[PDB]
Amino acid sequence: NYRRYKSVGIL
Amino acid sequence: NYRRYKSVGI
Amino acid sequence: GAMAMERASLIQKAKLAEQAERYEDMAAFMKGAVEKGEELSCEERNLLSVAYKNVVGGQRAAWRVLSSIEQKSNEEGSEEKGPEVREYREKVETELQGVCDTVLGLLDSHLIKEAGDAESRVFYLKMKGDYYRYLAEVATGDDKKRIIDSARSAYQEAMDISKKEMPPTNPIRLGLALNFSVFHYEIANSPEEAISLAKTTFDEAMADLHTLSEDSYKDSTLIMQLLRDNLTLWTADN
Amino acid sequence: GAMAMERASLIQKAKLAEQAERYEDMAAFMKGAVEKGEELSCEERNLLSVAYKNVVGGQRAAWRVLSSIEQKSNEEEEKGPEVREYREKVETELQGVCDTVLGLLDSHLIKEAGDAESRVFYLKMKGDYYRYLAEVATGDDKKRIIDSARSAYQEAMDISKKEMPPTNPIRLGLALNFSVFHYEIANSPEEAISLAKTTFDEAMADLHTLSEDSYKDSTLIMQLLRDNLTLWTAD
Repeated sequence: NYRRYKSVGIL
Repeated sequence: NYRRYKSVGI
Repeated sequence: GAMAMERASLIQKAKLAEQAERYEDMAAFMKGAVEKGEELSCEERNLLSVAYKNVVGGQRAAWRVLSSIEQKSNEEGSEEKGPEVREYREKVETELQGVCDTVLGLLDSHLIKEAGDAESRVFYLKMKGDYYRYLAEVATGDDKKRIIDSARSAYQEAMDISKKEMPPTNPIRLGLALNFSVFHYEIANSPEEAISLAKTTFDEAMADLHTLSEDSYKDSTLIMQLLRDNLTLWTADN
Repeated sequence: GAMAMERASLIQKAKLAEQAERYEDMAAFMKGAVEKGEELSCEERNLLSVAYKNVVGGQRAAWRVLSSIEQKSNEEEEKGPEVREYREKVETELQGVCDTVLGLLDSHLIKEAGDAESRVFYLKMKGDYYRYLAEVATGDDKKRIIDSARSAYQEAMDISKKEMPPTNPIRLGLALNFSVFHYEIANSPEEAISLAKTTFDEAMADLHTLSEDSYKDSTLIMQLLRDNLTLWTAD
């Protein structure tokens, strides 16, 4: 998931 | 996946 | 009483594990629920199948990736090749065989029975054939022969029940013939039987489509499209 | 040999696991490679990071789903302790993986020596996995965990701002994750917005000088920084 801001690992 | 034919599951 | 409470808790955790995409946990929870001794409703049956299908499904995919790498590595394309690809493809194999073995054991000890409606009996015998088929995908030599025989036997007993007690448009009967035709084509190297069974299943159900409600039409057609797609690929060419 | 070949084997099996999306096995193999004592190359560092990222990734997502259900249990139903028990089981698995990563960072990877890239890489990673523990911590242990995460990020920050350009992908990724820490963990939305904006602004001023090697990498992180700012600022 319900989170909309992202950390770098999502890449 | 390589195979193109499907089973019922997916 | 205690049994019902404990069974209800296991079914509940299986649904939680489904939402969390924890399918190994989901399979374990449903295995435990089965071992409580009561028959599985239609909904519960699907939970069991979904759980183990995702578990073995990931293993089949991983096995296919590693096998493909193994072939290129063993063809001198990668040149110097070590044993790591084989060792890891064998570990994934052993893990997959263990899950299939667990599923087949549960089917024989708790789920496959002489009593029960036709859908349930067909559902589990089809499941037995599917997981012998998954073992066949990774088997070799004599073991492959025995496993292929066990698969055909399970599929055939499910076919006999579905053709006797279910109409040509029953989604479980359709799914069974679909998977049995896949077995014919991929495992038994019998494309003529695969095409014949798939063609017969589609046509015999096509004739009964007008007798189905709006929902049953969608459920039955959803699987008929899988049959037609396989036929197009099998008939058009190799 | 006994180590050199075993290490090479574990590395090759880690690459095979990645292709097969067997991230738990991958994590195991790379952990085995680390324990051989030799330092990790850039490629090997990424294998380690990608492996454990996916492992805790699934656990975190699972934990989030179960927590949301647990929080809405008494609202409507579920009623029983099943959600809590299973959430605590997932939570415990997650903490075990984080503890394995952090233990490997302090034991083998974090060194006073080495280039700035590797040092910032592992200190960032240390902050990341303390941050993951903070996501699930509840009480006094949380404060210590938060502080441990901040100290690891801050040490990585000091090194990055001293030895790497503002467009360096590792620096940008560190700043991004540290701003997420400020916003989500520390609950300091002003610092997060400020850090993200400063990071993006100073990177933008040097983008014309950025090499094609890091063009795509830095660009992607900059898009993330700006995406978070658009969200944090509007609300």
